[PDB]
Amino acid sequence: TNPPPPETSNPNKPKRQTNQLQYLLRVVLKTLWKHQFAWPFQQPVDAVKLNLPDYYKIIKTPMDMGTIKKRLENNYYWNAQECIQDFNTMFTNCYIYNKPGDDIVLMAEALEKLFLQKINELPT
Ligand SMILES: Cc1nnc2n1-c1ccc(-c3ccc(N)nc3)cc1N(c1ccc(Cl)cc1)C[C@H]2C
Repeated sequence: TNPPPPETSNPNKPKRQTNQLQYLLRVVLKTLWKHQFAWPFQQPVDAVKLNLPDYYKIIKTPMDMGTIKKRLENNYYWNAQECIQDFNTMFTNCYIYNKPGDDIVLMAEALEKLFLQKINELPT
């Protein structure tokens, strides 16, 4: 089956607004969300719907842009590096589950390239 999604809000966690977290939501996430190849990555992988029974046998740290949006907008992250780590986890999952040169791998690679260009611009 599917696991519950990752945790996305917790009112016991301390909250802060930073320039870098603001950029990651308002600029980074937005540009990725509207990319041609964003659609597979906008919500948790639904392994039941897609008939991928081994997806969560292989991928033990799930992540998707939907979850990352929820974490940014709920002030779940304290450090910008947490969010960057989550985007990395998302791309890496796709590379782990799939194989070099698969269509979805090319799409993730191109998304990652745009994420890297956008992070280059992260404000201080
Ligand atoms: C992300 C990711 N990492 N691996 C996968 N995915 C993936 C997630 C969601 C979908 C998907 C597929 C159909 C649909 N209606 N909504 C979402 C397809 C995927 N996959 C996918 C998406 C696009 C293309 Cl062209 C091929 C495979 C394959 C699947 C194993």
